[PDB]
Amino acid sequence: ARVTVQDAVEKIGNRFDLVLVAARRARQMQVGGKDPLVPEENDKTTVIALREIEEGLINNQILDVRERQEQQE
Amino acid sequence: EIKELLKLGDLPTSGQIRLYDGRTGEQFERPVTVGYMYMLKLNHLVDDKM
Amino acid sequence: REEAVVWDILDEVIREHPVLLNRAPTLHRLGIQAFEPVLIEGKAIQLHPLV
Amino acid sequence: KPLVGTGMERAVAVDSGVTAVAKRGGVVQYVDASRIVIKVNEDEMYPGEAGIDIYNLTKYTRSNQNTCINQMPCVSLGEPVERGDVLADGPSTDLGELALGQNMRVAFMPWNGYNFEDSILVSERVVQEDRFTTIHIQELACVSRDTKLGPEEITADIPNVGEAALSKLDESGIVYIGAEVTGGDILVGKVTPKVKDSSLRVPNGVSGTVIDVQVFTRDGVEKDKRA
Amino acid sequence: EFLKPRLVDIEQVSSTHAKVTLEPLERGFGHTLGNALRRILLSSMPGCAVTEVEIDGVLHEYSTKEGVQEDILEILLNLKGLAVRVQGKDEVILTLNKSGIGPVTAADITHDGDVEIVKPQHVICHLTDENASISMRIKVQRGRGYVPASTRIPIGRLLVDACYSPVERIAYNVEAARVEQRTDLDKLVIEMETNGTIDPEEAIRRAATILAEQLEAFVDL
Amino acid sequence: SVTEFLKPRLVDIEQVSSTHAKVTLEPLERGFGHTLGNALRRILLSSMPGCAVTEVEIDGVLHEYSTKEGVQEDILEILLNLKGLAVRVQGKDEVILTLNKSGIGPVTAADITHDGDVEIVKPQHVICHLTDENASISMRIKVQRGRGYVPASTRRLLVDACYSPVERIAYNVEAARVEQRTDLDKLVIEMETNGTIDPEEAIRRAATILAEQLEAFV
Amino acid sequence: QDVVLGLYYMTRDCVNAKGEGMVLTGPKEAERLYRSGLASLHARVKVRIT
Repeated sequence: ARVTVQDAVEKIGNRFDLVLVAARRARQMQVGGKDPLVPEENDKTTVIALREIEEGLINNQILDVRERQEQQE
Repeated sequence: EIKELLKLGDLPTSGQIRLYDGRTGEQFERPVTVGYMYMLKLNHLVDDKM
Repeated sequence: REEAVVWDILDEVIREHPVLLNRAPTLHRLGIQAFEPVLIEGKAIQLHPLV
Repeated sequence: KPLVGTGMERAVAVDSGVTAVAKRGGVVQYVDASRIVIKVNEDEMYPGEAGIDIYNLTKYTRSNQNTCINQMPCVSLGEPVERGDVLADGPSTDLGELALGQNMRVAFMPWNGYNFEDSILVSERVVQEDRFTTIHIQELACVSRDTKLGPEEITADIPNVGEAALSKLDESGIVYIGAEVTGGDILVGKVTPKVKDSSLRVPNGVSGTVIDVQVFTRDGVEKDKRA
Repeated sequence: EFLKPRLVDIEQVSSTHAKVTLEPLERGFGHTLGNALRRILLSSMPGCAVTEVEIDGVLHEYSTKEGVQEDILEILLNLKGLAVRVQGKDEVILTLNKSGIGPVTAADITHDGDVEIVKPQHVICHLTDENASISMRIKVQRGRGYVPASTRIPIGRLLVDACYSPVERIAYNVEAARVEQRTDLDKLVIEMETNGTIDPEEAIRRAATILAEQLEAFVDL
Repeated sequence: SVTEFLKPRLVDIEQVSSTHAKVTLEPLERGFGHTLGNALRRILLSSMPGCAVTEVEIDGVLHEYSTKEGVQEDILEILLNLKGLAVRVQGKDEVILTLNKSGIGPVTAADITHDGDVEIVKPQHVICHLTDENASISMRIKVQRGRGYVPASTRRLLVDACYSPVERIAYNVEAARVEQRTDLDKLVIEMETNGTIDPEEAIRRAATILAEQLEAFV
Repeated sequence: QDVVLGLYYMTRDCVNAKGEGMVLTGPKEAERLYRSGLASLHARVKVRIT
């Protein structure tokens, strides 16, 4: 259940870092592991990734810190 | 001549008969042009296309 | 065979997957857009009128 | 029978010879879907070599846009006819008048936006009266060549197929006339000798019912029981 | 406190169709129950359309039998134009056997008990020969709405379209009732058309039954 | 299978807080969503047993286009505000009330005399404004029971009595599918009332009326 | 084309019909009047909006 991606662009104004950040996170949530931090509505990880964008808790920085820490572990 | 042929029939002269929806079941305003058109089917059928 | 279970699977796999719609003489960039499908009986694409 | 005609349907329906044009007038003795027998009036008819006439109607057969071309009798039994007139109605002809589509009750009002750009809306009454119902005829072909490692057999023995796929065939592998065929079943069992199935099936997504089977064979080969 | 109507009048104004009358009704109920009953009486009624006909000398539906003038397809449409009444069964088989030169109407069908023909003078087809006899067996079953043969789908059993509808033409006109020491009483006049298979009292009663069940869907009785 | 129709049961009532109502029904037979929508719409619209304001006189005004000082508003405007007034009444048919008050401030519905039977449902609603220390307001409001929307010309300053508690009634029809089912209908009742009754009970009252009107049949 | 025709028909002012010259507290009862038939679709009326 998602119609517009306007607020996602309001949180990341570049609109192309939107695509890369959402795609990187949704790939890391698709095939295995690293569970979504939002309740889902029986919808695919595309809408889940954009929804977690519009909750603000996903950008390039969170992926940087988490991938770096998974490298450190 | 069309007005005369209509006057032979029971239909009004302007040909605009009042009609009624099936959903609302009430009268449309501004009575409408109905009639009998000769129509044709063309050979662009959908299961040929799809 | 198109059995009883496959249609529910199809309604699973559509629900949030866009498609591209495209009139063939593509003049400008509104010649191609994206839409979320909703399954309709019949054999012809229903399309939102304003677009 | 088109309502608002032009008066030009008569000459079209006469000269485009899809109908049964009476070469001589008279009285119709025998009417059939197959044929019409014409007893000629006496003054219209030669003393020597006299006889009568018989018009063979052209039955259900393939068109050239894969539509239906067929004739149907329009004259009742025991009836005066005039020389140079129709005797049977063909495709889109009625009583000697060219009737392409149908007259229908029609209305001009915007109805819920279903008629948005140019969209003609049709009530279910029209399809219930079966009056845009039309007939298509497809000519499915299958050939039996001869290449290396053997000829192309027309048997029914087909590897790895269901018996329901076999059940709409004869003992030989050609479908019976009258089978309500479905999209994907086998009409003719064609095998490639190696051995592998490449038999003729229905083009995918159409219904149909077989009306006729033509079979041709090059000279030098025996024929099976259905041929 | 509203005044409930009763089935005040049934008038068989013709052999095909009849008018019924609803009286008395209050303001607003006129178009309400008029549109409601019209839409139900067109939508879903019982019916006795023809479904499957097995003509003996026929392989497939596009052949032409020797001795009948029309196509077999036009014979199938003329069978579609048939009207028949049953009472107690959901399906039945009929029988037609006739030869000789003459029209072939439904009055020559074997007239078995609960099977009833209401338009006997309707023509099926004509013949041309002394000795060429059509012979068909007709399955007639109950049903509702429209069932084309592509949906629900022997080599002799032909399939025709299902035309489950007892009616074609339904109308309703509201007007005032009697004085009766209270004005604004609305006289509902329903003018329907019937081929002759469903009695109009039975029709309006089944319509009320269906719409009452659809209100039963959430409110209690 | 000729008597059977797919009886729906209400899948959810997405009700919003007080009087906004979105009631859904599925699955329905081909066509019946519109007849249920039209039946419930016309019955809730024109015939609901309810009560409203009928006629109000001003003790110092004998004309519609007039004014009393100390009031920011006009008497036509307070006719609008009294049409907005919402009252449930005991089974007595009519009773007169009033608005006798001398005081600076907005005049609310709670500052009406309570008068036993009559229960005002919205005390937060404000009728008119008074501002002067000696401008007194006094009028005679007369409620009545009835079953429709009665305008002025169909009938002291008159009030059109919106007896039906509903304020907006509307319905859309979308497609809803069951297993192999081609085209089955779905009723979506979106509806607002005045808050004198909860909306689902109003739906059941309308259905009860039409149920009696069919109880005469079968 | 169609929806603009419907809107242009929906906002215009005929000089007189049913409901011309009364007052209404809200657009909800305006829709309730038009679905009733106890008024015009369109008549110059003083209402309250917000």
